[PDB]
Amino acid sequence: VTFDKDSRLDYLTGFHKRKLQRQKKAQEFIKEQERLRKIEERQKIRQERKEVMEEQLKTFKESLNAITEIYDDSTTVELETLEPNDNFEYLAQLNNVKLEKAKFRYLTKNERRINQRKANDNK
Amino acid sequence: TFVTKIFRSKDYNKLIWVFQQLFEKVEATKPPASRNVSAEIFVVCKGFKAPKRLDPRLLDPKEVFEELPDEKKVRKRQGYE
RNA sequence: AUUCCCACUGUCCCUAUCUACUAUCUAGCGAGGCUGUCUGAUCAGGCAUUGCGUAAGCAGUAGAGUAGCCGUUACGAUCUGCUGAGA
Repeated sequence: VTFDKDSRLDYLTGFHKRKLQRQKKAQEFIKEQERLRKIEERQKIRQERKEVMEEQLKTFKESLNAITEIYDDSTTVELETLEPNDNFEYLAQLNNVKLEKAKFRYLTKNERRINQRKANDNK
Repeated sequence: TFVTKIFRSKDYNKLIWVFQQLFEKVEATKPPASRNVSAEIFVVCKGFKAPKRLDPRLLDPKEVFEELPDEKKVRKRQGYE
């Protein structure tokens, strides 16, 4: 080992930047944990709403009951059917995907409490 | 393991730094047997590094305790440059 | 909760001064400046438990800026002089 001035100056002159750095890290960790617990709360809420909607639908169900054609002039005509109502495809795809898916402390606790009270009442 | 008792003062951090230099873990405490009013603190150091070539200048008190560099102004009682 | 570092302090060395309140007797009975605010504005003052050294007025062509023309109305903080004055 060696004795170096830079390390001792870094250790002695600090004691304050390190504490605020630790506080910043703890604060940002707490913020991250809060955002997490919030998003899993969102997950629970969305699942509850989806489940009640599906149950409502289920219980209401029971209460219910390019061609090309060539001519003699070597001219070809291309005929393709068109779909103005796109809702048919959207409903068909929804039905298809639905089918696919389906610390250490020194003394005793009693002695520690007595000592703490005896220290507290003096002030 | 080196277990020692230090009177807390302005020269308490330098001893801790030196212990950290020579030991892998250095930690202080105050056992309940020691009275609260006393300024003594018991610091232990575990994991001696055991250098092959220790620096004699590291254990010399002449430079271990080297002083740190620096309207009714504050009373000038810190000497001169 | 405790211990050390710096800064401050009538806690102390070591007391001193002021204000308010109190206590006493008597007649009767009887166990210069500043903040806020107000006098319409200056000037001059009141209040806020002392709230916390150059007067008023006039003048200058000097004067941050407001307000008339493409040499020039007016208002004007601040500064200078009367002014070691005023009280």
